[PDB]
Amino acid sequence: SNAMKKEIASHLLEIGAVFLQPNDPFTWSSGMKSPIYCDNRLTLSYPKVRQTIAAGLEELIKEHFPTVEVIAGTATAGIAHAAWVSDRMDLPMCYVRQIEGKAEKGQKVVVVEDLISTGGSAITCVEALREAGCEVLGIVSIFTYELEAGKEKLEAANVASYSLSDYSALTEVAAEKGIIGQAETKKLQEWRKNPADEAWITA
Amino acid sequence: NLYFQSNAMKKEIASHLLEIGAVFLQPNDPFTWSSGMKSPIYCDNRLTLSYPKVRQTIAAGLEELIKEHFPTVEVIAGTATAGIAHAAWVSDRMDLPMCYVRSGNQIEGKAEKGQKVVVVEDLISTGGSAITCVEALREAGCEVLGIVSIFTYELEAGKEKLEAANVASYSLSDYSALTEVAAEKGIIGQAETKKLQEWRKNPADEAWITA
Ligand SMILES: O=P(O)(O)OC[C@H]1O[C@H](OP(=O)(O)OP(=O)(O)O)[C@H](O)[C@@H]1O
Ligand SMILES: O=P(O)(O)OC[C@H]1O[C@H](OP(=O)(O)OP(=O)(O)O)[C@H](O)[C@@H]1O
Repeated sequence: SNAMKKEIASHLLEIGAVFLQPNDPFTWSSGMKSPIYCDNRLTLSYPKVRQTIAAGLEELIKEHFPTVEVIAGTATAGIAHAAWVSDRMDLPMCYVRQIEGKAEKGQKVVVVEDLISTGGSAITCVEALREAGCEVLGIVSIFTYELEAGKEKLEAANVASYSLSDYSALTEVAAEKGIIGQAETKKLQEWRKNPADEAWITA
Repeated sequence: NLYFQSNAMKKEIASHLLEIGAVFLQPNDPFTWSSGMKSPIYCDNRLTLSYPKVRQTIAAGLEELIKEHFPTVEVIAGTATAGIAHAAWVSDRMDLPMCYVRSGNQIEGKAEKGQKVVVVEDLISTGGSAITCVEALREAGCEVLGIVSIFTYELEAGKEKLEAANVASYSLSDYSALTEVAAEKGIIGQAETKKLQEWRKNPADEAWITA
């Protein structure tokens, strides 16, 4: 499965959907400094890459949530991916902003997200599905930053989450290719453990 | 011949929208939109997403309109949020890049200078969303070939804006075809036909209710 995480991570680097600048930090909209930037909306503009991703998400759904009956996407980024997955699996689709498209009582649903950072969008979306009477099998996403605050929320909501690729696999990949060195690898590992703390900047 | 092909498709699609509850016609029991206005028609195309056979027929349909009217297309743009899924299906059948426009950045996904773009919408009522979305694309330096949508109410105020913006718009189905279909099924008759025609000409005016 790590082969897949590494392949997908390579694809995100290749198209500019993920970047790594531990020595020249980004500043998210939150105001927080970060060594990573991820814009998975770019995957939409690359036909071969988005089809690989959909194939990837279909595979995760079959191994972890085989009984799925309906696919739900998160407005707005993940709607397109939910569409491609639903099509490859020949399943009904719906989306959450309320809940558009049929999502009837007791149906087994899988949520498709493009990114998990804090987990707020995923949880919000899962809540609505449960509130409408759906059994949410879990979530699949393209990528996750593996932040501890994200894991904690997913646990509090009792939601299983799997991602095509993640921060550690991207990190290992970037180092294999020489995009980053040993020093930059340590700044990256420490940012993940304490993202609120600006120590990592000079680790 | 072209004309029959085109209209057979408008009727098939209209029949599918009625069957799944994506459109309703009640000239003798009017709806009230969120805007406060009374209407003989209600349309929620988001329901198409829950019907795999119907949505594929729609995507095939939109691909066909794009090939006849805008063959040189290079990128597909969907309107947040309803039309993003349809844009996704169309982009895939055509193996083309995709982007979307909101109303984060306004234009998400690559939409580079000089690229020929086609916007995909699910519904055209007043034309405001479409025009907004088209303006952004032109402002970013894209050539907007035109727009394709699943359905349109054929309102005169809508046509006028699309002309002022010099945007060609084609729809998979429309009010008139739905109207002719609804009659074929007995959902309405010839008496209600006049209420429906007048609503289309002057939707703001509640004369149609008792036409
Ligand atoms: O785990 P979180 O901290 O919620 O971050 C993840 C969210 O960020 C992006 O959406 P965003 O709402 O920024 O905009 P969008 O409308 O482009 O999806 C993405 O679609 C995720 O839903
Ligand atoms: O031609 P117009 O008069 O703009 O109306 C057409 C639009 O109305 C709906 O907007 P809404 O924002 O309710 O839909 P959405 O958020 O579900 O995309 C829908 O998105 C259509 O694209």
